[PDB]
Amino acid sequence: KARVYPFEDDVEVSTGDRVAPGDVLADGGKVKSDVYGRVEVDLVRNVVRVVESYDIDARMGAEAIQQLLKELDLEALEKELLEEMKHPSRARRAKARKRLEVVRAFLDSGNRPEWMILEAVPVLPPDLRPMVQVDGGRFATSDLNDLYRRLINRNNRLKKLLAQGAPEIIIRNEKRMLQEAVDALLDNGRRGAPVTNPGSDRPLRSLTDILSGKQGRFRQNLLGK
Amino acid sequence: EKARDVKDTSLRVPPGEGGIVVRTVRLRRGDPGVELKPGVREVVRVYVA
Amino acid sequence: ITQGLPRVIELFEARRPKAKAVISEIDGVVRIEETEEKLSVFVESEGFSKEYKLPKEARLLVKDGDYVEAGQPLTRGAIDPHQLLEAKGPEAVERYLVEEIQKV
Amino acid sequence: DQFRVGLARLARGVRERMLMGSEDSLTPAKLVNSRPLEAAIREFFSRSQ
Amino acid sequence: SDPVRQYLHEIGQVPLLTLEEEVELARKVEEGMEAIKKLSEITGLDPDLIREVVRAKILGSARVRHIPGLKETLDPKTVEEIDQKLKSLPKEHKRYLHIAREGEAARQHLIEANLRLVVSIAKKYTGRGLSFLDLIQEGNQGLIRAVEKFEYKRRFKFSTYATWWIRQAINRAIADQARTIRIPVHMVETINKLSRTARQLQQELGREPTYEEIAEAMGPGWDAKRVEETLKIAQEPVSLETFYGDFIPDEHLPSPVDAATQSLLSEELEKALSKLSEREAMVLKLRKGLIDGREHTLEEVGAFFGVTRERIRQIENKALRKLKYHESRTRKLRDFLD
Amino acid sequence: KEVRKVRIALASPEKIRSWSYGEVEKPETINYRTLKPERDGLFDERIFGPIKDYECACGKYKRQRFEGKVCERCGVEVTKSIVRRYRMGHIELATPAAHIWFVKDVPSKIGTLLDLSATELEQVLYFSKYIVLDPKGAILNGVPVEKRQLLTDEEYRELRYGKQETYP
Amino acid sequence: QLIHKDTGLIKEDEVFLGHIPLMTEDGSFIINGADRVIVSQIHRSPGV
Amino acid sequence: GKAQFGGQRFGEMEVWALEAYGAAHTLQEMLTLKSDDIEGRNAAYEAIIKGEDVPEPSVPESFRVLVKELQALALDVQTLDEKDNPVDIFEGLASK
DNA sequence: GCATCCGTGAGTCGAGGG
DNA sequence: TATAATGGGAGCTGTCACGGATGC
RNA sequence: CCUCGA
Ligand SMILES: [Mg+2]
Ligand SMILES: [Zn+2]
Repeated sequence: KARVYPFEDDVEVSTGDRVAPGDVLADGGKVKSDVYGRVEVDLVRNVVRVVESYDIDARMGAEAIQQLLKELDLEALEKELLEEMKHPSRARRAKARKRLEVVRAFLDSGNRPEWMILEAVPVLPPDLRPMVQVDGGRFATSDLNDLYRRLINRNNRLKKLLAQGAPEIIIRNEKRMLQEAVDALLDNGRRGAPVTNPGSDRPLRSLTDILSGKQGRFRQNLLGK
Repeated sequence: EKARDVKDTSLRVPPGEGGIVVRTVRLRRGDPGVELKPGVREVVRVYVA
Repeated sequence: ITQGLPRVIELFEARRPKAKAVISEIDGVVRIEETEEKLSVFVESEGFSKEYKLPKEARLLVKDGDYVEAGQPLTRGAIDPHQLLEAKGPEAVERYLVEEIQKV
Repeated sequence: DQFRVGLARLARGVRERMLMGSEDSLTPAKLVNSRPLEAAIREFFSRSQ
Repeated sequence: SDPVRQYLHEIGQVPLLTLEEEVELARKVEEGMEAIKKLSEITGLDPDLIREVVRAKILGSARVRHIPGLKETLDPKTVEEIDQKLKSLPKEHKRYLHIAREGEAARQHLIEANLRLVVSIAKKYTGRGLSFLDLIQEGNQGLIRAVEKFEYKRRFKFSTYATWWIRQAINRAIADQARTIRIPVHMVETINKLSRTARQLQQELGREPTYEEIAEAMGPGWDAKRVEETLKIAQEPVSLETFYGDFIPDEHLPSPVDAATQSLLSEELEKALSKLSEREAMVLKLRKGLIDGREHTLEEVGAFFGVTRERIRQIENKALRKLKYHESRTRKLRDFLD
Repeated sequence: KEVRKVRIALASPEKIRSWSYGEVEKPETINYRTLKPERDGLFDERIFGPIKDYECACGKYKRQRFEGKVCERCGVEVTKSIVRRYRMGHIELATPAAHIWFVKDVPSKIGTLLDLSATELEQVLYFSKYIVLDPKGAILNGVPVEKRQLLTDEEYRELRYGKQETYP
Repeated sequence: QLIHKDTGLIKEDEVFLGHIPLMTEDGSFIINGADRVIVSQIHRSPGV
Repeated sequence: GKAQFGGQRFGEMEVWALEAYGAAHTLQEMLTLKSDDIEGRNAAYEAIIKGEDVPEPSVPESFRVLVKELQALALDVQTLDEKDNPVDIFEGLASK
């Protein structure tokens, strides 16, 4: 589904370029674009082909969600939900209250919603995830190091895949693996099958596990010692 | 007095235990029939009745 | 009906009991309406009317033509503390919880 | 049962070896790695409930 | 839900290449790289910067980042300036720009069309320390290398040449990422050769081999001691949460007894130094490095007190002598020598 | 000063980077021979702190006279080793990632703020569907694309790169 | 025995699969020098 | 554990006992000077061998561990004073 | 309004054996 | 560095009570 | 994890 535009002279757009109706294609401005689309310059057929396509910004993942969260103007949304709170329907007032509670929490706290997405992942001090020589001279180490190493390998492979101009599918796969790495680091098992070390069915112990439960930090070392 | 190169890591009787020594086993690297986990030179087991 | 630790836990957690009594939302007089195959109890005020449809084998605490308080039990069983709170108010529920726990 | 599981792993490795490697020269010994079966028996006897 | 199922579906979207489509895309890639070299010849620009600008415009403004090797930061302004310098050339010099653009697009579609082969090869390397998807992505890296290096004129299929690089990348990833304590490639290869040797020896002996048997089977240069040290270096750590770490004391932080013992040692050394003159106590403290943390030379302490190094050495000697006398007398500092 | 309150709040990427003493660029722990920490790895003394009291990694400064001084040769601060319990590091992400607490704790705070359902937020975050930020006047099935629309993969391909087919 | 369907070639060998722990006279085992017991398990029988 | 020359666990319920008795100092002692307040426990042992009364406890080390693990969760946990101005339980050793 | 799937809890202290 | 090779594989499930989203 | 003790 495309539109052909033959050219007799030097062309002003190359392959891949995105273009709108009424743009300069070839012959010094003579033959122009009718339709919205993307340009294939056929040098064999000597025709500038324009395949119908838009310049849509449609993204995936935490990058997209972070943008949509940066965009949010809180006070406006608060006003909208207040206008919603006057609705006769009880369920609409219920949903508006549930949302407005979050909105006003962010408002009064001075927190930015976008911070619920991570750019710089923190890293725990090493002594809290030790690498120690046990009695017999062998080595023993916390699970957090294996989770962090997973994260760093995937992050670095992503950086290199980007620098080397990888196709879309490959970058999508790498970004998905990266999200799941951060997932398993922060709260392993929460989404998807829990990450395990090789040759064992034992879930690695993430930060959430360190904090909560009867064996967690609070009940095991803070409310009792 | 010069500080010695090595220090005392000997195996002592834990608090609240003791008795009569009735057996000693000694395994050494480089000795017949004896191969230990990598890095250990020798193993010594003392039995206390 | 429940005894022991399950009843105490049921009370301290403010759970709606499995076999729960049915209580009157308002005052009024009791008019019993029993078909051979179906049963209902009506609390009739001077200007208002409340209809409670309950399974036929439920035991009534209630004679025909008696004056029942708001939140008074009609059927036997445990009382839903939240229905009691909505009907009769806080002091009543404080009373009910303390006494029901102490029974055990 | 644990023997059966270790054998299943040994057979997965056997097929994985049958796809790789020289198709003309293969013995039973070149095909079979016993280690997973050993592991299954070792875990059943050391760490089973 | 399940990420490998998702990836296999996304891969099953792009259809497989026929001989003609494959050869065409590979040809376009070759001629586009040649066109980039020609654009470097004409423009005097950097071939890598030209390649990055052509690539940038092909993919979109969605991805333009800083490439490590480039001397210039790659941002939409510089790529616009460079693309306008590349659009301002004569028709026969503007031909190579279109060739390069087509080459980039062909390269993209070639990788995407061959992504199933990486899965079919990586499925064989599971259980080696890396997740299925990690093996897949490292194989995709190798596939990218193979696309950039492939030569269609040799008439070989692309699967043949790509398999070599895909295996190379998967194996490099295993050898570089599997161990929590990282080990160099050659050392990993030596360890795996050791393992195969030991396994063959146990298969023929009906028992696990000794260090000496492995060394003999390993050839010259290998003795029992070297087999032992190699296995010792290849030992991998174990989990603290097996918990297993709750039996592990802290040798680093000084115990309360040790802290109090050093406290009483400092206090008793000062008690003993007080029985000297302030100058000889100060000479000892400077020579032992107590005052500023380090020990001064005799010339520094002597210039500090304004005296000859022989004199300050004699003052230190007599101070040490009076200390030895007081200590032999009161026997106070004896216990602290262990 | 005496502790009176304890506050807890979300941490901004800038705040996180302010905690950090260095970025962990390599998934390396310690060296297989020296057993010492690797450069730019998870245990590096250049970031987290000295392993021995008042002694840099290479040994050029071994005493408390140097306090706060950063050795120029090995890049290790001369200070107490206790700091390896305290100093944070960080990892800089090629692409941002969602903190799963604010995703999977129902009802999702992120999903509540953006009026996105659990399913939709999952589909965007784990790369099953596109969310549109600007339609640039796109059209799907005759309806113009509205912002925050949920596009499948076929839809996004048909709109962004056009429709086509090949027949044998 | 290894059998190629096409070649018809047949190569057979006695391969060593490792060791199986032996039960002692009294019904116990010795695993890594320590005597151990395998406890019977009760469970729901297969069936309909 | 007896083999590790271990200490007895003073769990949540023992804490409840001490709270019920109102023995604030006994309990604070259990929580700081006797377990994981490092400066506190060293100073206490030295005080007792010197015949001195025990020094006032300070922050238990596992609370600092909790704070650092919450920072690892990308949550900022601030000890404040009554003027709502931060207090440094790490004594500057974790700030650049 | 009422069924249904998901997540999260379910005593302590010991000892040993690992 | 070149024969060609193109979508995984493990999978037993005897609790229960709570809030909350999801549907009819 | 298990078994054991209160
Ligand atoms: Mg030899
Ligand atoms: Zn140094």
